[PDB]
Amino acid sequence: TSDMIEMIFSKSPEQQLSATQKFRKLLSKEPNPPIDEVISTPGVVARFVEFLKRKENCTLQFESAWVLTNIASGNSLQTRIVIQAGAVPIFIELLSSEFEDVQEQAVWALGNIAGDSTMCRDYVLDCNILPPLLQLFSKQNRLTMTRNAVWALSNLCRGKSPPPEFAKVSPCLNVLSWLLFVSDTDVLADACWALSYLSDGPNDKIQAVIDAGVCRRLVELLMHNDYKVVSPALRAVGNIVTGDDIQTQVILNCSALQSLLHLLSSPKESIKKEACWTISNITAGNRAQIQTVIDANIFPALISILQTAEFRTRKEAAWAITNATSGGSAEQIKYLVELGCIKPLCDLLTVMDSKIVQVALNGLENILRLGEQEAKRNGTGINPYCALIEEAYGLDKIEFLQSHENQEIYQKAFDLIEHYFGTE
Amino acid sequence: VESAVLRGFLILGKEDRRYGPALSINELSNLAKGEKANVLIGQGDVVLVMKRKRDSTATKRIRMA
Repeated sequence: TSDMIEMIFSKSPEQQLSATQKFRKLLSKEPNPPIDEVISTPGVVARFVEFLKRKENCTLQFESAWVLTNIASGNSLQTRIVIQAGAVPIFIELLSSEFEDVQEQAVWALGNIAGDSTMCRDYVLDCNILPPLLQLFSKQNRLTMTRNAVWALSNLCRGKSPPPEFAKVSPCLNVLSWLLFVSDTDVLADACWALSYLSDGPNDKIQAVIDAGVCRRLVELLMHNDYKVVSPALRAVGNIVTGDDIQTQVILNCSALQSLLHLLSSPKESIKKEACWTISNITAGNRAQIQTVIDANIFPALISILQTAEFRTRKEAAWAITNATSGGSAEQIKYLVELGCIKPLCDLLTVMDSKIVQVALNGLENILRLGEQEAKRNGTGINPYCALIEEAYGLDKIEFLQSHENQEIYQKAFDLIEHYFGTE
Repeated sequence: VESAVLRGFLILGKEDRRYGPALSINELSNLAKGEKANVLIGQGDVVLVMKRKRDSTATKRIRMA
């Protein structure tokens, strides 16, 4: 409308508000709103950014903030104009506004801008969003504020390529720790998502996360009723146990394994997979830690999963079994063999995925090596797991691989095609 | 020494030149979780490895009436 444009650029606060309110309602109507039609109008987005500065009018500041938030949702191209209009620095000022409504919609706006990409996330961090954002948590705010603030926080910590500079996001760790004591499912879920991102990386980042005290509460949230909390809690836990052996003991001490054994029976397939994945990171542990998994009765369930679950779950359980065989003692491997791990591992050798075959081959290799230890404990010179692998895999297939002439043929065929046709 | 480090690494095969020059056993602890790299395991023996320990919602929201 031309009265929308007139009233917007006019100099009366009544008409300014009235026009802006009609602008919001068009971007609030639910079917993917007309963002570009608004953004293309000359000086209109910059006019909304000018309204954010008007500290003596709560309603107008909120309506403006609501509008720019919704423009900020959607395309990167659309979210570009909001940044270039210079709204980020001003939204961060509004985090210290005297009106709650304004403070809270500023956070949401910035959450959207932080969520657009790696480069927008860092700019927001480089405009010092964090100090005022963490100050929101410093008072008894309403529940919707707390949710919006943690959600924004999680968007600041998010992204792997490249991740945020750790010194800019790690100060939020103290807040995240006490937020795991809140009951609200939305806040718990996003607090966990934030932590899963912060512990995704080298072991110095995991040390900062453990140092904040979060592992016990994380481990406790693996038993929540809502998969919205369990998924991210499980993702954080799984990442922390990609730590050295000290770091992963920190989680075992919180009794994670009985909770992990429970999540292996989950009806939700992605939780099953994530629980295998987590457990495989622990079985990459020391023999002590492999024994704790044995004593929790985890392996019968992993072996069941290894032979009946869908591929992507099967692959994680394979990693779990194989890491156990890389690190474990002869007696621990003997037990895994007695629960029947060789057959499922052999069955993976025929699957058309080179990554799972690598893992399966590595586990069979480790089993066989320890079978040489048992072939000198008993003095026969017979590896006991030779006959078992033969039973599982087939004499045909063993005979094919026993041929050095077959080995020479494949080596040459691979070498030849890769050289003249290129590798792929 | 060597096998105390390599314990935590799955050996994938021999040197694969497209993953860069070979690392030492000491550089190996800085290899990113999930990435692959060549290491000198000894003499002229270069091998491709990865770590056994492996790392892992709505990005934006619109306000409506």
